[PDB]
Amino acid sequence: KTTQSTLDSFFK
Amino acid sequence: KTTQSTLDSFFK
Amino acid sequence: KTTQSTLDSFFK
Amino acid sequence: MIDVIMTGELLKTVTRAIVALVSEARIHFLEKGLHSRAVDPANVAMVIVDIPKDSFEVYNIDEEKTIGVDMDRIFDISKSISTKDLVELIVEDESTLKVKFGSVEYKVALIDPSAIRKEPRIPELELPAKIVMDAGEFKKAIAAADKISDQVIFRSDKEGFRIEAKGDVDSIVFHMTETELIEFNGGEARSMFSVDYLKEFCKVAGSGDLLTIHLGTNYPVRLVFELVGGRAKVEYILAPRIESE
Amino acid sequence: MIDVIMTGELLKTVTRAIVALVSEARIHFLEKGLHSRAVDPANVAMVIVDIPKDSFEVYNIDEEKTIGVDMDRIFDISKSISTKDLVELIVEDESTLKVKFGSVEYKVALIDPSAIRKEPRIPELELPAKIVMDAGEFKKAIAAADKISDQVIFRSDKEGFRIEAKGDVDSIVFHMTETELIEFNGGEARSMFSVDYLKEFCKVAGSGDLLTIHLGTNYPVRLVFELVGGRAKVEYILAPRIESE
Amino acid sequence: MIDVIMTGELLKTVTRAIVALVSEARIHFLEKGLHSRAVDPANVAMVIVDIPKDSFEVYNIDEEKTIGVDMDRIFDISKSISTKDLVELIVEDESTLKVKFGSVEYKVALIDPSAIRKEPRIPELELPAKIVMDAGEFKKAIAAADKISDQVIFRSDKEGFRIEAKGDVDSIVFHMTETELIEFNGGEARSMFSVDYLKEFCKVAGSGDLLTIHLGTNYPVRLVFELVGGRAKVEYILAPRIESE
Repeated sequence: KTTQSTLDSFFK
Repeated sequence: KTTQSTLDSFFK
Repeated sequence: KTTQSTLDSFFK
Repeated sequence: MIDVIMTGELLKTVTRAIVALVSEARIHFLEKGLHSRAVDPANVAMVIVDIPKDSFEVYNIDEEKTIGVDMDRIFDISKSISTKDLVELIVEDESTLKVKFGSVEYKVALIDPSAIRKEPRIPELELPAKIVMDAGEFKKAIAAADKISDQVIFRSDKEGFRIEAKGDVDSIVFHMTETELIEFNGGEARSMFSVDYLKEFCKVAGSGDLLTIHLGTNYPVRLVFELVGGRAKVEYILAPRIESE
Repeated sequence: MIDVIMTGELLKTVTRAIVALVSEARIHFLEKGLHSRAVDPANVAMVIVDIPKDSFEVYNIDEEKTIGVDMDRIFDISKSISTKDLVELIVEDESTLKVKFGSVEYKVALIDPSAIRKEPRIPELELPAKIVMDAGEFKKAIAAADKISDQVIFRSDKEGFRIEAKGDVDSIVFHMTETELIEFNGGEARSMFSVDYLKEFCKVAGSGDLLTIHLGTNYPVRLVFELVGGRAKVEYILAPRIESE
Repeated sequence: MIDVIMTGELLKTVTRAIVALVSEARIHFLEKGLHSRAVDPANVAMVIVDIPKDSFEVYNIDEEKTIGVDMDRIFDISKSISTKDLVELIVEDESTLKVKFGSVEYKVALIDPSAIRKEPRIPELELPAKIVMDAGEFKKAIAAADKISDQVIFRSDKEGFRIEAKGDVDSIVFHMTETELIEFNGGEARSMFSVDYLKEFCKVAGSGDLLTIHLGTNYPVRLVFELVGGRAKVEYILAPRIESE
């Protein structure tokens, strides 16, 4: 499927 | 009354 | 409160 | 017979100025020009229109006649007329109005003037403050104000003229001194009005057009607009909003 | 292979002219140019499109091919193409259409032409009245008429050509004599048509474009539009409305 | 005290860039200019705004202050400010913001910055691909793509930069090589994004404005827009869409 990642998944 | 004629009434 | 006056309140 | 020729801008301007308040109306063709006036069904606003004969490219009549016009219809039709287009209004028989422009001829049944709500009488308003500015500016001030309240206050004294609106979190104030106004008597006045009527009024004016304001305290305001290059005079008189308990 | 290059205005014009009646369509790439025609699902209007090869900046083919195109899709895409933009249509394989413009390449699955409702046959209509005028004028006349009725009458005789509409309170009439028309045979004819089809037809024309009208009595009308600087020919044939009891 | 004077275009640009993601915001007036940043309530996009003091016609402060602004309100008000109009922002007391333009003065209650969701921290993103192009072009590519999917892929390698979208019947691809880009490192990257965020981002840019793209693989994308003649810097950082099972 396709989910939208959160921005803090990278700034974490 | 008023009816709308079909285009194939003439190309027939 | 606030009401809207009628125009004939002055032209009367 | 009635046979006049005017520009589209002029015709489109009075039909709008009028239709903004009423649907039907009595139009008077007098020796010195076209006249008309009506009060909206709210009994809050009044519009008075005057287009002097010299504004017309052609203006012929045999006598002074009065006609009952379906303004919603004339308005609807004038959208097809161009600004720089010339239009001919003709009333031969006493029951139909002819509107000519381009290669089109539009005919419409007139209304028995007596059937239309008797027009109001031109009031006698002696007011303190007198302000003359550019309608365009006024228009912008009202639009700004319109984003804050549903009502604004017209204030005036020696300091100058002011339009103000208040929200529960913010406010806006328009201001001009005599230096900035075209004419200003510094009269003292304060009245409150509904922003919606003012916006609707401004739909018939733009930059370059002159606006004369007659303001008093808790009294109707006189907004005399001079439009279409000074060819038309559209006056709006609006009842005030009253604060109480 | 099919590889043509046209201007945006030209491409945006035929897709609209066509999509106005149908959703899918057979487009024929012939030695002398592009051809296409369809009948709307009402069985009331027909559109015939012809763009001669010389209109194309480039027009290369190996043989005469026919393709099934999803016009709703091509229309939707052409909104992104600019008027003065140049667009390349390419059909290499026999299942996808490539549309190039800017730095974009759009690909779309073709439809098996045999799957699309067999196009109609170009009728043989011998009609009396023949009128040639500016499409722009016609467009304005229809718009005016559109504010009065849902139908208009195309009338013609030695007096000239006329479009008329009637309401229950008013009416409108457009008129031009031979002096005003570009060409006029003064043939006698009268037919009634739905204003809505005429407006939709006019969406693909403007001032400067030529319009040729073939009119008869209670017969379909032929509206031959010449657009995009004479580079395209869009013909609309509309069935008439019939009065009865 | 805070007293700056900027052009309408500049002010209307940052309020929009910001309001596109958040309703309230912390605006920092630093010695070297204006700064602000926020994350939308989806926790998907981030906007960073920087307007260097030299961009301001006037920029006076006594110290570096921070204010809580109701951006929905400032946005709403800036619609009344003209592009070529000059606007003065003033903060005398510590509870109300004054916005001046024309003959209007707008006042609004400030928000205690501490009450606004603590702004995020400027990330440290080291990414492969670096693309510099005209924002206008990018804008057109996204709009085209927007007609195909709700998502697009930003692809990059030695061949060049590419934006692609796929439908179930068609697809679209935007492409540019180093020859066409203003700057290009040919880094290798691939990420997927929601078309809707990109369109909203593009609402603050047009032809002539510079756009710098920092792209990686399955990582957030950095869209650094330079607007209003290089007077403003608006950076958008968008989280990627992830494919899975």
